[PDB]
Amino acid sequence: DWRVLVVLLPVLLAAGWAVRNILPYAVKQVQKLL
Amino acid sequence: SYPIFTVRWVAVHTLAVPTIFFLGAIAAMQFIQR
Amino acid sequence: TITPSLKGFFIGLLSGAVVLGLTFAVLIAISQIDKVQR
Amino acid sequence: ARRTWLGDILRPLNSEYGKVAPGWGTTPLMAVFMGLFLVFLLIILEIYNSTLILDGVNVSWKA
Amino acid sequence: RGWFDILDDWLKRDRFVFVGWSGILLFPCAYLALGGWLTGTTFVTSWYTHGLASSYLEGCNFLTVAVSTPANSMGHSLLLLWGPEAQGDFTRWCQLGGLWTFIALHGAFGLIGFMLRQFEIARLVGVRPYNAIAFSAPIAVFVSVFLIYPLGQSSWFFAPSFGVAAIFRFLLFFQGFHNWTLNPFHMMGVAGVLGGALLCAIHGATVENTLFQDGEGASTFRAFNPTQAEETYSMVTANRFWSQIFGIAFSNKRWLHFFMLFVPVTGLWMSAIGVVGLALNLRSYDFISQEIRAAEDPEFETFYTKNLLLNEGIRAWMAPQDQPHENFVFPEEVLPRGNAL
Amino acid sequence: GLPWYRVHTVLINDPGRLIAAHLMHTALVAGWAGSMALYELATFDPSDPVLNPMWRQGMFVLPFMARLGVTGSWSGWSITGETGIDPGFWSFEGVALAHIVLSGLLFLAACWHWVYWDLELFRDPRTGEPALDLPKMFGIHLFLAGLLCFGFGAFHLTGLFGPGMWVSDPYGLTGSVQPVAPEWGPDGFNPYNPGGVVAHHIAAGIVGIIAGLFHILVRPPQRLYKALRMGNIETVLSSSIAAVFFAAFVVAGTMWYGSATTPIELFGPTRYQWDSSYFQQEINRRVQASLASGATLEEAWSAIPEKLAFYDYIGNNPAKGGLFRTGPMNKGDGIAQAWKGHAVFRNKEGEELFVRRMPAFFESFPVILTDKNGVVKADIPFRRAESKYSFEQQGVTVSFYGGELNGQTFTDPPTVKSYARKAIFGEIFEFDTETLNSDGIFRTSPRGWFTFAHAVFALLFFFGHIWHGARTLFRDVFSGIDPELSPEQVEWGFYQKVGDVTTR
Amino acid sequence: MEPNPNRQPVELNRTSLYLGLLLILVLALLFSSYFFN
Amino acid sequence: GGRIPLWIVATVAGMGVIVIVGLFFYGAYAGLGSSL
Amino acid sequence: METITYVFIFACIIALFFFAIFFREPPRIT
Amino acid sequence: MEVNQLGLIATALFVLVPSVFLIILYVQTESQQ
Amino acid sequence: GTFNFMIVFQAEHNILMHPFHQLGVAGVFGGALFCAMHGSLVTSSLIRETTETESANYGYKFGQEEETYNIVAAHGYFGRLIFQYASFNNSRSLHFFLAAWPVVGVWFAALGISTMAFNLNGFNFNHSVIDAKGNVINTWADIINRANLGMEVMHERNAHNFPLDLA
Amino acid sequence: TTGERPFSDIITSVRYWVIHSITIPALFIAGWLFVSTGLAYDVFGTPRPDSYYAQEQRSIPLVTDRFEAKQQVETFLEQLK
Ligand code: CLA
Ligand code: CLA
Ligand code: CLA
Ligand code: CLA
Ligand code: CLA
Ligand SMILES: CCCCCCCCCCCCCCCC(=O)OC[C@H](COP(=O)(O)OC[C@@H](O)CO)OC(=O)CCCCCCCCCCCCCCC
Ligand SMILES: CC1=C(/C=C/C(C)=C/C=C/C(C)=C/C=C/C=C(C)/C=C/C=C(C)/C=C/C2=C(C)CCCC2(C)C)C(C)(C)CCC1
Ligand SMILES: CC1=C(/C=C/C(C)=C/C=C/C(C)=C/C=C/C=C(C)/C=C/C=C(C)/C=C/C2=C(C)CCCC2(C)C)C(C)(C)CCC1
Ligand code: OEX
Ligand SMILES: [Cl-]
Ligand SMILES: [Cl-]
Ligand SMILES: [Fe+2]
Ligand SMILES: [Mg+2]
Repeated sequence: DWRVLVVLLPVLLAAGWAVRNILPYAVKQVQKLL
Repeated sequence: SYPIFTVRWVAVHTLAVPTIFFLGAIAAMQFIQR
Repeated sequence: TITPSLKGFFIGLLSGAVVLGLTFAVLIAISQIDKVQR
Repeated sequence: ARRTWLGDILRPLNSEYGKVAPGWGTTPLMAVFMGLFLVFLLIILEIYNSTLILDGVNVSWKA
Repeated sequence: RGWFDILDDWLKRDRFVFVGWSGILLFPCAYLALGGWLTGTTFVTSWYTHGLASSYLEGCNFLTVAVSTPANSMGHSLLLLWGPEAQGDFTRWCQLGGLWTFIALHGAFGLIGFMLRQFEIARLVGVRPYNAIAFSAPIAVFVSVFLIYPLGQSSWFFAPSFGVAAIFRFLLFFQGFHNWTLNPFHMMGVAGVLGGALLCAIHGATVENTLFQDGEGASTFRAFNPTQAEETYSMVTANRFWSQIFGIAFSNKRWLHFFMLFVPVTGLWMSAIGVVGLALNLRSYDFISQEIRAAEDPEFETFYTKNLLLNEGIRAWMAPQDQPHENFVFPEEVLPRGNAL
Repeated sequence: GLPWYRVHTVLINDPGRLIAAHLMHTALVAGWAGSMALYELATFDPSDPVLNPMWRQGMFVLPFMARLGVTGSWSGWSITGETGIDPGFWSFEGVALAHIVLSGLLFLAACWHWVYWDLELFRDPRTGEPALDLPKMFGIHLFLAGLLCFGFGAFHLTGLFGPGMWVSDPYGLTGSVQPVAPEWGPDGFNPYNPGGVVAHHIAAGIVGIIAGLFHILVRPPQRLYKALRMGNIETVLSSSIAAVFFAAFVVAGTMWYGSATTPIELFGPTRYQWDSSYFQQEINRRVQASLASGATLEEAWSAIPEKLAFYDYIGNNPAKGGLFRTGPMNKGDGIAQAWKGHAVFRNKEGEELFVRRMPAFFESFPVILTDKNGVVKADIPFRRAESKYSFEQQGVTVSFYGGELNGQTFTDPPTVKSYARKAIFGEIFEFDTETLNSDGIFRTSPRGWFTFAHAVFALLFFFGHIWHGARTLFRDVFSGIDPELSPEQVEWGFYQKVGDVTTR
Repeated sequence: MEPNPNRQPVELNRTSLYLGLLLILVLALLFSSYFFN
Repeated sequence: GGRIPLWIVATVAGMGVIVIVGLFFYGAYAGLGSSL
Repeated sequence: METITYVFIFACIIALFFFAIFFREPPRIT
Repeated sequence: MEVNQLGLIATALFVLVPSVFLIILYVQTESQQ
Repeated sequence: GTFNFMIVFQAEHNILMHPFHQLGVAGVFGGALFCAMHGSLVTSSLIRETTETESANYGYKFGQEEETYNIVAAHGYFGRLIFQYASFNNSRSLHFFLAAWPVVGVWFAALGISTMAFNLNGFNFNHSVIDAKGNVINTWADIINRANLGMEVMHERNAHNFPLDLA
Repeated sequence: TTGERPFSDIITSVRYWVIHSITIPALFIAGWLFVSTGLAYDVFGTPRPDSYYAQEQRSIPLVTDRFEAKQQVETFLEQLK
């Protein structure tokens, strides 16, 4: 079923893009909590 | 100075992520013909 | 014997225990990492 | 208060008010039995419900 | 301060959405009930259980979508995904109405989680738990209507389907089959709901129209401060107004606010009891003395005998499609009709 | 003073008068049971267990006596209708007399405990305050409950010392009180298996003995003592009410669905036996077994027992009644006198038709006759002008086999239509409507009335649980909140943990 | 025998009398039709 | 922090809500569910 | 008897209205 | 009308029994000091 | 006769499918909810002025100047039951909302009846869902219609001589 | 006041909208494709507009047996080809 890739393709490319912009600030939140 | 991922962040995204997915699905449904 | 619904029972029991066990392990782990300041 | 013959016999059975066991006590044992009881109730629920079907267990007036 | 107390610390942190111990039950059960309803009404059919379209994907709108009840041949089956009907097939489970029992059971345990949350927060903030007690009325209604009612009937099929028009059908079914308007427990529920709405309107208007001038603005909301010790409105003036308009008036603010709890809560509890009777078909359907008189006197007519003719119309016209497991073929000549129509 | 709804709160710290009030309640319940049994005995007609059993006569406590072994009367009859047996003391009258005497003795003990409230046993020996050791009291009472539960299962239900219990065949034809052996397999959890009831009381009673011993010997954890407020008797009331609504929901379900403890000869059939055509199928099975063996149609249907045909009639369905349609089922359709026999409907072409039965939902139902493949062949039309399937048009006749009208055939269309209107109810019976001034309107059975009361009571008891549980856990704020409530506790962002002053 | 100290006086004010009599009479007005049937 | 003014955000979000609901009412007259 | 009953209860309600309005416990400012 | 023969006493006791219960409690309240 | 008015009105106007009656239902259900909510929240936050052996209502004296409950505690509860900004901390805003919700809804219910008086009826989705061939696929709205037809054909069963019930 | 960042501060910041002008249209387009590819019919078993009935079928495929219900639906679906 090729369609499960197609439906998840924008969900994947959004999360990896959102976590690209937030990784310098998601690490700093993890650091002061650790 | 504020954190980014809280319980509130999870509570927001458990609603908002499927909502935007469903609204895209329901928008596509307006173009189906019998 | 083990009828198919008895196997379905054991699957429903295990799936519930996994959902309960993973949730309580996550809630305990977050509780130990982000404690209160007293 | 009125002492009676039967009251003095029953006296030890009403003498340990407020007596507790320290801390959590037998709570983990109690939770195990509650878990087994919950599973037991689910078994008898699903037998009556026809969700759990066992060999030799025909849940009907025919028996 | 073991692991339990550390876990109890985190669950009761002052955060944006309070969690608590009750949140372990409330949050997943409520989200699956809500998410199950939104999933079914967007994508899931009722074609195999009812012969109805019921999702947006099929063409229905918000008023006509529903998560419909299972087929009547399911009985009171729990319809677990791993149960012997679906056997693990999610697609078949959706087609068998497994989402209905999913929503009803997660909704039930979610409501239990909500009242526990009311109790937990009230205990932590130090207030009395009357909000949890008032919530027993919506719990009694959900339990009687969605659980006790179909459990007394043949199957889950006759419970309400989770949907707007589906709920309207349920209202019309209870009229035509149970004569539910004639039931004194429903009438007590109507008085509780309409009385509570009266009390909501009358108390809010009275406060807002007996306010003390506590500021210079013509928009008077700013003249309340949340930390003031003083009453923001005149109980004495409110009492004199209603004593002269209506004859009686509240003079005790505590009794007034208790009565606002009591009225709709008692009304909903009363309606729950009547539905418990309708689970067994123990209806207030007829008045026997009127039926004896009407059967022997064909000039005797009341609004009550008129309503039963409407009930007979509802049953014969709706039953073949509303109950498609019965395989009702009512030929057109058997159908009760008036003249012309 | 006290408001009217709080008058009984004077008993909260008075164990002697709590006991007295409980004794008086126990005297009232035992006195009800005796007086109910005497009322039922004064009105029960024992002469026909086939067509006038107890469940047609509005009998409520009589089946509860019969379920556990009490079947005879001092006046000489039994509920199975047999002649000339002797019940000993424990007849229906002897049960009723025992409950009345017990009611009076409990009344006297209530008076004594009310007067002699100030016993030293109720005092804490270290303070002299009223004090009940509720955790130890639970273990004693649980031990006693388990002893009685075990004894009821091991001795009474097994017949080892006792009568046994009511058991029957799947069709409620041949039921009687019999000793029952315990079923220790997984079929002991079949609710229709009586052997599972015996094994329950043996196993659960042993567990009650062991747990009662534990609760006698082991003190509560202080975590559980403080959290459940184990020094406050209202905590017991809250959880007892919770256990009591659970058990009432259970007894309502097993009454409604049927079990080994809810026999159809005692309580009437269920609604589900009409829904599934449970009796009609067994009737048709026996008819085809006779017809396969060379019996004629008269002979095959005359062999069906009247008691079996009576269960296949919707006026015995517990879901046809009304909330204010009061009294016995005999007040409705009448006292059943005789089976008319099975109606066979045929058109003028000789093909057998079949009247569509009324489902339990319908107060009224049209008369529609189909062939064996479900195609409509005849009906009683509402509008007549374009009617094509009238009994006159299709030449519909009715013949009766077995029962009173056996061998008789009817062809005049009013007479044929009238039996067709009766055939929507299932098997057709002759009723005596005159003795009771029967109004002709269906009433529910004791199975229906029991289920309604116990489901309503269980639902109301859920409120009592919530109320008394709230009263227990919020006892400190019952008269109101602390007038020096810190706003910091209820404002956001002061305490890290909600309601914890140490987290500021 | 000394008096029981757990005893308390009972009250029902006039407004509670009026409220209760309203409740009883309206419940009777409602249910009487069903009691007569 | 505060780079896009909140009235601009509310207006664009409020207009997209109108557009999407407006499409839903359009779909009531076309395709499935339109009775044609 | 039915009609008498219904009118009786109605008349008692109307009497109760009279006492509840004109013979109420007077609200007292204190 | 052919009404329930017990309906009159059922109604009369439904009124009178809790009504007199409230009357008892009210009057003994007024006679208190 | 009230119930007769309701059933006939549904038969002829499909009032359940009219949004003004639905707004009316949200008014009275909401009004009853908010009545119970406001009643419970105020009762939950009553300041302790009485002992256990007395009614709490005696803690309030008619015409006293202090408020009889703690609105900050009630807001602290209800703002944690949902979330903080879903809860009123202004009693004037609260009581205006208690007035406004049932009144506007019942206003809409009145305009429901008053505009169905001129036969602008509730939503009709009878035979709205059609398959690829043209088969009517029933919805719950078609089931409502079957009930409405039974009420329609039976009401005033001797009064109609012609095939449309036009008023 | 419970420590998290205010919603007015978040939705007005540029970094929120850099993230969300991708994530919000991506989730919308993923939902669109779930319908437009037809996957929603296959996941949920909902009939397409040509698969409610066989070509001369007027009867609804109602499930009539509790324990063979999964097999009845499958049989009803094989009746459509
Ligand atoms: C608090 C959270 C919560 C609660 C109360 C429920 C409750 C329920 N769920 Mg839901 N569910 C949840 C969260 C929850 N769920 C989450 C987070 C998901 C997503 C994963 C789901 C997804 C889901 C699906 C798909 C379904 C349910 C279903 C159900 C119902 C039946 C469950 C069952 O019988 O398992 C029984 C399991 C237990 C009771 C656990 C027992 C724990 C004991 C005490 C310990 C012993 C376990 C033992 C060691 C296991 C050993 C196995 C071995 C013997 C073989 C029940 C109402 C079913 C339903 O809705 O029916 C229509 C169903 O189909 N749930
Ligand atoms: C002294 C002994 C005694 C005996 C032998 C009887 C015998 C009888 N009673 Mg009587 N009764 C008694 C005392 C007794 N009664 C007292 C003191 C009262 C006042 C409370 C009554 C009030 C009474 C009423 C109102 C009725 C009877 C009825 C009957 C008859 C049927 C019994 C039945 O169905 O119960 C069924 C009993 C149960 C189902 C017991 C349930 C036990 C629950 C489930 C225990 C739950 C909590 C437990 C502690 C949990 C832990 C257990 C542990 C083992 C693990 C039977 C002839 C019936 C009758 O026919 O009257 C004429 C009837 O209606 N009795
Ligand atoms: C081998 C030994 C053995 C055997 C053969 C039995 C046999 C039985 N037990 Mg027993 N039992 C035993 C040992 C045994 N037991 C032991 C050692 C204990 C521990 C002390 C128990 C404790 C126990 C309990 C608590 C119950 C039984 C019950 C039963 C009966 C089950 C069938 C039935 O009718 O369930 C019908 C009952 C259920 C299916 C339980 C339903 C659970 C509900 C659904 C939970 C939800 C409650 C909630 C309030 C619902 C609200 C929502 C609602 C309004 C919709 C059967 C006679 C049940 C019974 O008495 O039935 C008459 C029962 O409730 N047993
Ligand atoms: C568990 C309870 C219970 C059940 C299920 C039964 C069942 C039965 N009884 Mg028995 N009975 C009982 C207890 C019970 N009884 C008690 C406690 C008494 C003493 C009063 C009797 C005295 C009795 C007599 C004298 C007779 C029966 C008869 C019967 C049979 C017919 C029932 C009937 O017509 O009721 C009809 C039920 C109703 C009309 C429902 C009542 C609804 C009330 C009035 C509504 C209350 C509303 C409330 C006030 C509103 C509150 C609002 C507020 C909270 C704001 C049936 C088998 C009859 C029989 O045939 O025996 C041979 C018969 O003659 N019973
Ligand atoms: C085992 C069951 C049980 C017991 C022992 C109690 C005991 C108590 N309750 Mg609780 N309660 C229960 C179940 C129980 N309740 C249930 C099932 C509900 C829901 C209906 C409640 C709801 C409740 C509330 C709302 C309140 C109490 C209060 C109390 C206390 C004072 C009672 C009083 O003075 O009333 C006196 C009663 C009267 C003067 C007349 C009552 C007449 C009723 C309304 C109708 C007639 C009843 C009828 C004669 C009996 C039928 C019995 C039935 C089971 C068949 C007392 C500790 C009060 C309290 O906590 O005070 C601090 C209180 O405010 N209860
Ligand atoms: C402000 C007082 C007005 C009176 C309020 C009473 C009527 C309120 C109407 C209803 C709420 C309307 C929206 C408020 C409008 C408003 O006043 O906004 C103000 C409020 C907070 O704004 P900011 O976050 O900018 O402000 C935070 C402050 O600290 C300012 O520094 O916004 C929200 O709360 C956003 C809501 C998103 C909701 C996220 C929810 C996540 C899921 C949570 C669900 C779980 C809880 C369920 C428990 C079972
Ligand atoms: C069931 C199930 C599940 C779950 C799932 C879920 C949880 C889901 C979710 C989902 C969701 C969560 C969804 C959502 C949706 C949404 C939507 C669909 C929305 C819509 C909206 C709109 C349309 C709006 C409108 C409006 C309103 C409402 C008001 C105001 C105005 C307006 C117009 C804006 C699981 C897998 C676990 C398992 C199996 C089964
Ligand atoms: C002293 C004495 C004696 C005597 C005793 C007696 C004789 C008793 C009796 C008793 C009795 C005789 C009792 C009874 C009781 C009853 C009751 C307790 C009842 C109750 C009722 C009720 C509770 C009901 C209610 C209701 C109604 C009314 C209506 C419907 C609903 C209902 C059901 C709820 C002797 C010599 C032996 C011994 C010595 C001493
Ligand atoms: O009047 Mn009284 O309801 Ca108004 O539609 Mn036309 O007309 Mn008669 O019909 Mn339908
Ligand atoms: Cl009419
Ligand atoms: Cl005309
Ligand atoms: Fe207020
Ligand atoms: Mg469309």
